Amino acid sequence: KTIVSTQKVLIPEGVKVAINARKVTVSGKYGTLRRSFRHLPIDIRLNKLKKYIKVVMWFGVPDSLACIRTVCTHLKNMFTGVTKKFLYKMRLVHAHFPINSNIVDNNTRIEIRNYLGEKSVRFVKALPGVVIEKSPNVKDEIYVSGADIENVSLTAALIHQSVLCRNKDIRKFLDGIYVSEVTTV
Amino acid sequence: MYKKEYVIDCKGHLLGRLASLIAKELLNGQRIVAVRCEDINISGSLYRNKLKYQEFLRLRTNTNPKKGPLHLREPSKILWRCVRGMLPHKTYKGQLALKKLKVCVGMPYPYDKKKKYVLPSALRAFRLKKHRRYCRLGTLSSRVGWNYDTLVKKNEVLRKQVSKAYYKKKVNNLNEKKEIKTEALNLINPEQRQVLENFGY
Amino acid sequence: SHRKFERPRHGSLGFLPRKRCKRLRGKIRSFPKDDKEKPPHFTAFMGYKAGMTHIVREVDKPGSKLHKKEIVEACTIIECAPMVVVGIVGYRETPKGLRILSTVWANHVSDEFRRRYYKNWYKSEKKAFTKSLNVPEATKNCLLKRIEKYCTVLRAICHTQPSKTPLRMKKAHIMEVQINGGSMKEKLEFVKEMLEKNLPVSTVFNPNEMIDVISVTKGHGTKGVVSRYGVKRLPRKTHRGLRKVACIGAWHPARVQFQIPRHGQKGYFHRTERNKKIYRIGLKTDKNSASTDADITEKKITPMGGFPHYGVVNEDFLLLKGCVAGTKKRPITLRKN
Amino acid sequence: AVKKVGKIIKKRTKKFTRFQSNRFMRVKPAWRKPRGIDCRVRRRYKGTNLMPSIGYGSNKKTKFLLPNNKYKYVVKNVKEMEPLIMNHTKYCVQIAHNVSSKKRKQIIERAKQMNVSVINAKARL
RNA sequence: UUGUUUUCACUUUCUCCCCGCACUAAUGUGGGGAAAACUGGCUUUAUUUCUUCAAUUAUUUUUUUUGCUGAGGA
RNA sequence: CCUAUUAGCUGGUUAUUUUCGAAAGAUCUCUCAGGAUCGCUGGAGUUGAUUAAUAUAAUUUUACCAGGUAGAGAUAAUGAU
RNA sequence: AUUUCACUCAUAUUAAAUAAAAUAACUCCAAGUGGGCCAUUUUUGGUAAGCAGAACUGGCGAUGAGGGAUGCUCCUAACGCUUGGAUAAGGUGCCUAAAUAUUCGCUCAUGAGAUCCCAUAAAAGGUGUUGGUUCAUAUGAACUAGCCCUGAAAAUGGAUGGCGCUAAAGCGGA
RNA sequence: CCUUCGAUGUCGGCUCUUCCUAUCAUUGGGACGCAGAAGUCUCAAAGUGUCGGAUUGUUCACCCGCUAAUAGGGAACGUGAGCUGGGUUUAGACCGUCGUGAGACAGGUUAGUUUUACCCUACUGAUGAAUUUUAUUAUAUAUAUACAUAUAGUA
RNA sequence: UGCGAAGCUAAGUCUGUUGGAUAAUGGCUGAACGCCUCUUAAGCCAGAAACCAUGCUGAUUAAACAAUACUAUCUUUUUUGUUUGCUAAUGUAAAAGAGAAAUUAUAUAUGUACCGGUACAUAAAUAAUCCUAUCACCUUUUUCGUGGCUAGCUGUGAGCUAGGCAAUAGUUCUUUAACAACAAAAAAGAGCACAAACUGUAGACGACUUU
Ligand SMILES: [Mg+2]
Ligand SMILES: [Mg+2]
Ligand SMILES: [Mg+2]
Ligand SMILES: [Mg+2]
Ligand SMILES: [Mg+2]
Ligand SMILES: [Mg+2]
Ligand SMILES: [Mg+2]
Ligand SMILES: [Mg+2]
Ligand SMILES: [Mg+2]
Ligand SMILES: [Mg+2]
Ligand SMILES: [Mg+2]
Ligand SMILES: [Mg+2]
Ligand SMILES: [Mg+2]
Ligand SMILES: [Mg+2]
Ligand SMILES: [Mg+2]
Ligand SMILES: [Mg+2]
Ligand SMILES: [Mg+2]
Ligand SMILES: [Mg+2]
Ligand SMILES: [Mg+2]
Ligand SMILES: [Mg+2]
Ligand SMILES: [Mg+2]
Ligand SMILES: [Mg+2]
Ligand SMILES: [Mg+2]
Ligand SMILES: [Mg+2]
Ligand SMILES: [Mg+2]
Ligand SMILES: [Mg+2]
Repeated sequence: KTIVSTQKVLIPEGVKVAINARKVTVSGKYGTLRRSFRHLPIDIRLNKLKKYIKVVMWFGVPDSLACIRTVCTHLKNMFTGVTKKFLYKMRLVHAHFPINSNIVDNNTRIEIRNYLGEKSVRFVKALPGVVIEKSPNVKDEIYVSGADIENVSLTAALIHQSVLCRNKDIRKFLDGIYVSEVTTV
Repeated sequence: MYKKEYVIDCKGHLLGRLASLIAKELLNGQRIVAVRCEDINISGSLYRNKLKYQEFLRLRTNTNPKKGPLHLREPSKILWRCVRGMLPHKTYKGQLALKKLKVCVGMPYPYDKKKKYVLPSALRAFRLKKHRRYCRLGTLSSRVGWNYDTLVKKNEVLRKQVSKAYYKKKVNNLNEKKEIKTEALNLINPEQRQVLENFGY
Repeated sequence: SHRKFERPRHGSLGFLPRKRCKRLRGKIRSFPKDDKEKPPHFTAFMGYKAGMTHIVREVDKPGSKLHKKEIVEACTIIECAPMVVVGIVGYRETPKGLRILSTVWANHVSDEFRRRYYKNWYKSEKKAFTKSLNVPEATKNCLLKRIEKYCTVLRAICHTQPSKTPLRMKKAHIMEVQINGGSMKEKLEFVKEMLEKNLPVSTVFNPNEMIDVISVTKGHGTKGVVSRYGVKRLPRKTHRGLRKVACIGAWHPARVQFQIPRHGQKGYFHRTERNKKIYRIGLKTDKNSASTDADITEKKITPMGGFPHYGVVNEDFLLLKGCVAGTKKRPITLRKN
Repeated sequence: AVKKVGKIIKKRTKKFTRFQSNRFMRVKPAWRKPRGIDCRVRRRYKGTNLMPSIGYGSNKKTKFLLPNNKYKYVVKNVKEMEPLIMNHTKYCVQIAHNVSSKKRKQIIERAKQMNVSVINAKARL
C-alpha cells in the first residue's frame, strides 16, 4: 500500500481545462471534450496559475498506480485532441476489385461498396463528432479525425470491421481497409 | 422501529443487506415502505448479476410452470422476494410481517410527502470498496425484461422539480423563523434568555 | 432411454391454454407503436365475416413461373358497416401499466350501443346513459384538457351498427381503438372532429394494405387428442382405443406435464393472423362493387342466393386475401400492422 | 404447568392421555404405556405425549388433600360418620353416590352437627 | 564463552545556507550541507490534588443497582 | 374320522408405576433361520464388610522379567539385487 | 517339612501412590441372547465399494436432549418433575436466540467461497494478485506457497440448508 | 447384495413428452499441412432439426436410398389399469447332445388367457362463489390530503 | 347402386416479425512493465438459430385492479350504547407526541448569482438534531391573525393585564384516554340480474352467443 503516488500532466498553451469531481472538461481550438473518471478513487487537482494538473492516489496496490497512469495518459490525449485533432490515416488495399468509399451525411457515414465485388453496401456511421475525409494527396487512403482519440480510433476500428472478409484464407486475401498512420494535424 | 410506518429510500443501498435490515424490523412489527427500489444496488458486476438472475429464471417447475418459482422482475418485486427469503413466511407471523412490507418503484402518492429514512448499515458507499464492481438493480431488471425503466426515470425527474420547489419554500420559511427568533430573543426576559442560550437555543 | 426416432412436438406450446376465448369479439392485444411524425389516424376496425369468394388476379412477380399469368385466389369478405365513435379514453403510462384517467362520451349515444350495457333490454327501462348524456359541456372540456396535459395514449370507443347487417343481434359491439399520430393535442382535436360521427373503412385502410385480422376461431367443443393436436392414431390392434396418446409421460417427473397433448376444447380460440392483404374496399354506394376493368358488368358482391349462413352484404366491405379465423357472422377486428 | 394454590403444589394439571387416543376412537384416553419398538413416546421425542412418571408425584405431606386441605372420606351410613367426629378439620365427607335422598338428608344433618364439611351436599337437592 | 574496552551509526526542527529556483501530495518540496539543544535522553536536588502513581499477579476489604428462592415449623 | 396331526417357520400374545437390566462371543451340534452348554442379566439367599480398614482395583509407581510389531539393516546371516 | 514354645517385625497414616475399595465374595434358581452394525486407530482380500474379513476401544442396537439445515452411529452430553443461574458443542446479517462486534491480513471468480463425519475433485498450467527464498546485474532471472483462475461435461428445476453476502454475512488468525 | 419375495408386471417395437451436451447439421467465430472448393481441429451455442426402407423378436447390427444432417444420451436400462406379445420365462410337442432313467440344456423349433380406474392427486378442458389488518403509483379545488380514500349490485 | 347440397374435413387454400443487451470472437483507448499489451487492470466498440423484450395465447395464473354506465338510499351532527337460530349492537398483529417530504455524491455535495463552466456562500458525530407539549376553567383590559355574514358582529387560535378560583378519595395494581365498525334514539338532506320461450356465431352438462 504505497501511501502517496502521483503524476503530473502538463496542460498545453491554448487549452481551457475544468475538472470538478473527476468530470474533466477540456476546450480549445477543435471541440469541447468531456470524459468522467468517477470509477477510480483519485483526487485529480488542477493548477490554473501555473500549467499542469496533478493526479494523486492515496494508498492502493499497483492496480491503483496503473489506473492513475492510465488517467494521466487519457488526460494527455484529450489535451492533444483539443489542441490538434487526431488523424487516423486509413489506407484501403484491394487485390482485384477496387473499393468504392463514398462519404455522405456531412462527412459522417462512409458507404463502402464493391468490397471483393459483392454489389452490396456496408454502412459505417462515425461516433459523435468525428469527420471522415478522403485523400487530397494519395489515391486510396481515408482520413478519420476529430479531437476525441477514443472516438476516432473506435470509428476506424468499426470501419475496418465493416470491411474484413469472412470465410476465406485471410493470409491470401489481404483485401481491406487498415490504419496506416495515427497522427495529428 | 417504534414509529408507525418507516419509509425507506432504497437508493444507494446494497440489496441483500438492506433486505436483511428490513426483515428483522418487519418481524419485530413495523410497517416499512421501501420506496425508490429502481436504484437499489447489488454488489456483483452487472453481467454477473444478470447471469445469476438468468439462472434463477431457468429454474421453473418442469411439469407445470403456472405454479413454481415466479420470476417477478420489477425491481420492487425483486426486493420483496429477497425480503421474503429472510422471513419465516410459511407461518402466520411471517406472513403478517411480509404483508406489512410495501415496496414501490419511484415514489408515489403519500411517500413523496413522508420523510425518507436510510439504512446506513446497508449503504453501498459504506459497504463496498470503490474499486469493486456494483450494479444498479433497475438496469439489471431492464436487462431481464422489465421495460418500465425509462418511464420511471422520467417520473422521478418530474418529481425532483416539485421537490426542489417545495424545498425552496421550506428554506424561506426556515429563514423567516430564524429571523423571528433573532427578533424575539430580545423581547423575552433576561434570565430566561440566558438559560436558553446556555442550552443551545 | 432416449426416444428412438426424433420428431417435432405436435402442438404449439405458444397457444396454450387451449380454452375458450372469453368473448366473440376478438380483443386487440396490442396496437401499433406510436410514430409521432405521421398524422393522427385510427389503427383498427371491426367487421363481420360474410363468406369467401374467389378472385382472379394478374400477377407481377418477375422471376416466378407465375409471372404474367392470371391466377385464382380465395378471399374473405368482411362486411364493414361504418363504425360509430362514441367516446375518447385517455391512458397514462405507469410502472404498473396503462391506467385510465377518464372517458368522455358523445352527447347522443345510439340505442344499439346502449343495448350492450344490458342483458335484458326488452324488460329494462333503458336508463343507461340517460344522466350522462345530460351532462354540461364545461366538464367535458375540463376532462379533455386533463387528458391533453397527462395522458400519453388515446383510444376511441367505437361501436358497430349491427342493425345494418343481416345479423340477428341488435346489440352493438363496442371496441377501443388506439389513435396513433403526432401530438396528443392533435389526436384530441381529431377525435373531437370525429366524435358522434361515423368511420367508414376507407378512412382507416387503403387498397393493398397489409392488415392483421384478429378473431375467435370456429368452435368444435371437446375434441379428441388426434383432432386437437394431430397426434398419431395408434394401430387397429389397440385394446382400450386407438385415438389417444399412448404414453402421457415418463415415470419420473411423477406428474403429467403441461406439454402433453390431451382431450378437450378445440376452436373458439382467439387468434391474430398477420399479413392479410386488402384486395378491395367496397362501397355501399356502388352497384358495380364486384365489377372490374376486365368484367364491366353490374355485380354486387353478394353471391347468387346470398352468402351462405350470413345473408346479403348491402354495405361497404373488405376483400381480404385468403382466410380469416371464425365463422360466417363472426366479428373480426382488422388492425394496421 | 405447576398449579400453586397455597401450600398445595400440583406439578401437572393436564391428564396423561394415551398415545394416539386422539387419532383412533378404539384407543381410549386412559393412559397405557406404549411398549413396542419405534414408539416415539416410549423414546421420548420432543413434541409427543409425555409419559407419567414418579417425578410428577405430589409432596408426601399434601398428597390426597383437596383444594379444601381436607382428605376426602366417602360415607354411606351414619355410623361411618362417627370416625370423623375427632377429625372434623382434616377430613371432609362425600356422601356415596348410591345413598337415598332421605338418608342423604339425614347424613347432611349429622355432618352439620359435627361441623364436618360435605363436598356433595346438593345431591338430589 | 561471558563480562569489558574502543569504532560511527542512530534525535529533533515552524532554525540556517547552497543547488533545483515553486521543482512538492503538503500552509512547501527533491538533493547536498550546516546550526542548535526549544524536542528527546541522561545526570542531579527537592516536589506528587498542575498531572502521575499503570498493567499483571499475590493478599485483602467493601460497594452501586439488582433477578429468582423461602423448604421447614425443632 | 385318526386330528386341536406336525411346523427349528410367519403372524399375534390384553392394566399401571417403581426397581435392576442384557446379548448379538465362545464350544459342540446332518450345525449355519434351531438347540444345548459357557458368558453377559435378574431375583433369592448366605457369609462378609459396616473399625475412612483389610479383602479388592480394566489405575499408577518401585523393582523385576517376557517380547521380536513399528522402526532399522543390507559392505551381519538367509533370500533378492 | 510339619508342630509347640520363644524372642519381635512399619500400623493410626495404614510395610509405594490413589480409590462413592465390602455396591464385596460365594451359592442357588431362572430369563433373555447366541442374524449384529458403525466410528477413530491398526489391518487382510479386492481397482474399489455405504464390499467381504479381523484387532483395540468406544458407540449404535436399547437412547432421548443440544448442535451438525436434514440423518440409528459425528460433536456436546446421556434423561425423575420444576424455578433460577452459568456453560458445553456450536454459533451471533436475516430466516434463528446471540456481533451488520472489534482487530490484522488475503481473496473478485463471464458457473467465487463458506466449517469434522459430509455428501467429491486431480495431474498440469496461470506476465491473476499476495507474500517469500535464492541469485545476478532497480531492472532481469529462477524458484516457492497463499488465495483466486483454468483444467471442471449429464440428463425434473435447484440448492454454502434458504435468502443473500464482496469496507463479507468468504478464507486464515487474534 | 442396502432396498423390495403377504409380487415395484420381467425384452423389443409402437406411441408420447421432457431433459442432457460429451454439437451430426444449421447461426456466429478461431486454427490449418486454409489459394478456391471441399474438409479437418476448435470456441460460444441444446434455438431448429436428426428421415424412408430391406433382413432380424430384437437392443445392437448391416446394407439400399434420400437428406442440411441422417450426433450421442437420460428420464424406475422413460413409457403393458397405453398398446403389442415377436422374444425370454409355465403346462402340449419336435430335433440335437447329455443322462441307465425320470429328466437336463445360460442349444435349436413350433403352439400358447395381457384383469380393474368409478378413488386422491397430476394434467386437459368446464363452471364458479367468496375475498376490510385488506388494498392503493394518486385523487381533490398553484395549495391540500395516507390523522386519507374504498358503499355494494348489475353490465 | 347413382348423384348428392349444407356442415364438417386434407391429401386442398392462406399466414408465420425486429429491437435491446450480450456470449464466442475480433477490435479501441490504455496502464501495470520509460516500450508493448483487447483488460491476462479501470474504461469502451462491433458481435450469435442463444438470452431478454417486441409480437402472439391465457391471465379465479393477480383471492389483483382501473375507468365508465345505471341503480338500491346517502352525507353531516348530536345522544345513549355494543357490561324461533337470532331480530339492539364489537372488533382491532398493535395510540399514548406512534411529530419530522429537498436533492446528491461518497477521493465530496448542495444552494445562490452569472455564462455543463466560473465566483461566492453553506453542510460535513448530518434524528448526538429540530419541531411540538403542561401556562386548567374564570371576571377584568386590550392586542394581533384566520374563517363566516352585510367598517361592524359572531367563532376559533395566540399574547399581555387583574382576581384567587378546583383539584384532596387515605401507598401503586391498565394512565378505562386510540382507531375503526356497528345499534337504537331523535334532528338535517334525496332498478337490474336469473329464469322462461327464442337463438346457434356455442355446446357433454354448465357456460358462451343472441332475441
Ligand atoms: Mg474454403
Ligand atoms: Mg429400534
Ligand atoms: Mg534539554
Ligand atoms: Mg415456610
Ligand atoms: Mg392345527
Ligand atoms: Mg425370521
Ligand atoms: Mg510374530
Ligand atoms: Mg519394517
Ligand atoms: Mg434387536
Ligand atoms: Mg447416544
Ligand atoms: Mg451438513
Ligand atoms: Mg434451566
Ligand atoms: Mg450466558
Ligand atoms: Mg436475532
Ligand atoms: Mg451466518
Ligand atoms: Mg407400478
Ligand atoms: Mg459445449
Ligand atoms: Mg464438428
Ligand atoms: Mg441406466
Ligand atoms: Mg404405466
Ligand atoms: Mg397389461
Ligand atoms: Mg414393455
Ligand atoms: Mg409369444
Ligand atoms: Mg412349453
Ligand atoms: Mg359420392
Ligand atoms: Mg495486472
